[PDB]
Amino acid sequence: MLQQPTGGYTTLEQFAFTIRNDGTNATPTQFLQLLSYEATENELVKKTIPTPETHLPSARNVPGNVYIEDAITQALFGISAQNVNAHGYFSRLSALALPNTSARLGLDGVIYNSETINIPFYDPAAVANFAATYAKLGNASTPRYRADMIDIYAHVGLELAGTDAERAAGVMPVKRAKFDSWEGSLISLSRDVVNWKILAFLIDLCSLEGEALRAFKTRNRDVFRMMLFIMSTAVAANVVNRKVTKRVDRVLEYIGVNSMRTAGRTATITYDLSRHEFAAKFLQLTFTRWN
Amino acid sequence: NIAVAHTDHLSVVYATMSNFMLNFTNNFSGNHATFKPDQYVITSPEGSY
Amino acid sequence: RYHESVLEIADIFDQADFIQTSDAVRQLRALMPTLSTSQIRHAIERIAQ
Repeated sequence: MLQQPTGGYTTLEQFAFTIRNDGTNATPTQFLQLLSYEATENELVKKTIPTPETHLPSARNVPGNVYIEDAITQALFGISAQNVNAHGYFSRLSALALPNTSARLGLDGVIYNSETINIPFYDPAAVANFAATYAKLGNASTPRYRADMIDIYAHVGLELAGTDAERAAGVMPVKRAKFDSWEGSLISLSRDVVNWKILAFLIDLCSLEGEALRAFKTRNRDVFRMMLFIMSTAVAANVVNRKVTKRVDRVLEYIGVNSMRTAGRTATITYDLSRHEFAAKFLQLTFTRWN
Repeated sequence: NIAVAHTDHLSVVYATMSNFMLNFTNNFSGNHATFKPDQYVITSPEGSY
Repeated sequence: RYHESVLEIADIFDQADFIQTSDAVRQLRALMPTLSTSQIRHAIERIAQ
């Protein structure tokens, strides 16, 4: 029954987000330094983000317990081909949104009906606010509710590849980002970033207050710029790798502009139609909370 | 040509059968606007459902 | 504090040749063993042969 000192569960060594590359294991901060980019002249301008709709879906009665956490990641950064998922037990979340409920949310990423014996879980009070915002992710494919899978991506590219000199004006030149690679590359970061404990992050966003939110956003604006990069190569138009003499570069076509089908096919992670609606519903919901 | 032998001899049949030994749960439906099962569950604090 | 019973069409009309009204027939009608549609059918049947 862990608690947060307002440092948050992210101020802990229990679960930390680390990519493995370079023959040893490294933190996200060290990785991003390799991403160097130029310009190709198609101005990607920051639009406004429309507020979400308050109505929460109903968690249709369900016996047993689903791994609510699993699906959140298994859709966003899921590597292995994921079939249609617009359907599913994806809104049991809202059953935590009400005041007095007994249903608890454990560590590891499960949603128990009744707290059982020997299972460590997040604090029942700070998991409430996380739900009154993310249980709203249940209606991701209901017509007349789904977000728009175009404009948010403009917001995304201004984040992982936008030098501050640009974001302060709200406009930037479309970039083509290439870092140096190894073998599997793009697919390897996916099989890696999947098992990260995303819930250990999102809970902090909706609780931690201005004192420990300005400090929280400063140490974690990088764990965000990591699960935002992989989520981006699932959109880019090309992945062709340039060649030096012995070196290899993974030029990525157009980060921040959204096409409709993956450049990866075989080389990188791939999305599906049912997932395009999903990524837009996540990316929209999370940005208001972050920004 | 049925209703008489349907709302007399057959009516006193349910009227008694409504209160037997093994009939217990309420399946009443006189207000389709508002009625629910109100089911119970066998649960232990040590992981059972 | 209300007692519910039944009324009569033999009461709330009594026109000339429309509805049968008379204490000679009113007293007569208040004797039979509550007829159905089948009881009254076998009545206009035994009176045939």
